[PDB]
Amino acid sequence: QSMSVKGRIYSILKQIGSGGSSKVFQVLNEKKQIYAIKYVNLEEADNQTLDSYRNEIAYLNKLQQHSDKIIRLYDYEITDQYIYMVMECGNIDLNSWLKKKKSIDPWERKSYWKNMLEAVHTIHQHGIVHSDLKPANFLIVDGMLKLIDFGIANQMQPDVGTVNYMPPEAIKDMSKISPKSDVWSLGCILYYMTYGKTPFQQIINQISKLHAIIDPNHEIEFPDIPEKDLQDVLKCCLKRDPKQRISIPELLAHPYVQIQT
Ligand SMILES: COc1cc(-c2cnn(C)c2)ccc1Nc1ncc2ccnc(-c3cnn(C)c3)c2n1
Repeated sequence: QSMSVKGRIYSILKQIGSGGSSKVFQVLNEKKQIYAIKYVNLEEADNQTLDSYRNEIAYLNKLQQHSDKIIRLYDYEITDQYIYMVMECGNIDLNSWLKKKKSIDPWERKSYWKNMLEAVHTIHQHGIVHSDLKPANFLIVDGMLKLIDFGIANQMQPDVGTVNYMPPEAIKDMSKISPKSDVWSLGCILYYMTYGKTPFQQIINQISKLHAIIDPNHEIEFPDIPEKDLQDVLKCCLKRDPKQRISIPELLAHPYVQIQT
């Protein structure tokens, strides 16, 4: 099977993922170049769902020039019945990669972190707060992480929504959501890449889990490691008071991401 986007024909190699009314396909152009095409069926979409998709496309388009840490969007076709997005094809999403890895190299960990910080920082510059960061939002493209989405349009699974990365300020006001909320979530991804688990993975009851995230009395454990800077980064990221939590610009000037070994 094949598909057409703005006159250009693409052969379907395989379907990478599915989620809701969305499907991602690995495809080839006439010159045998690989792309990932995202197909959205708008035949059952309401005006709330339509506006989410339009907002995500616009931001991905705007941010293209600003950073190479944002997944590339080469073309798109939009009608009343469907959406086609011609994007770069990555090797694997971060979540799938994390589940497969028995141990993460320290160097790989730092390089990925820098990519995450640069990607998130760029969105922040335009006034966008993701508020829903998790490993699945990142794609590995040639040993470089890139941000896939702004957590608005839809969630996809390779061919269940975790609360393990949720910042305290979100649960408290049930606005306090700020660029610092993303620091907590990025902090949780780094924590997982360091200790093999999210800061609150252990508590099974989701209500107890949510209560532990917002409780200063509940203390997050930070076992000692050879990278003292990494330990500091973690602790600065996972401060429950957003006002006391470190910022992305500050993180980019930290020893952990600027100084190796
Ligand atoms: C070979 O390509 C893949 C394989 C996997 C994969 C393979 N095994 N598992 C478990 C996941 C995930 C992403 C990709 N690549 C890829 N490239 C561009 C994309 C553009 C937009 N969205 C996705 C995406 C989002 N979620 N997923 C699973 C893929 C994209 N995924």
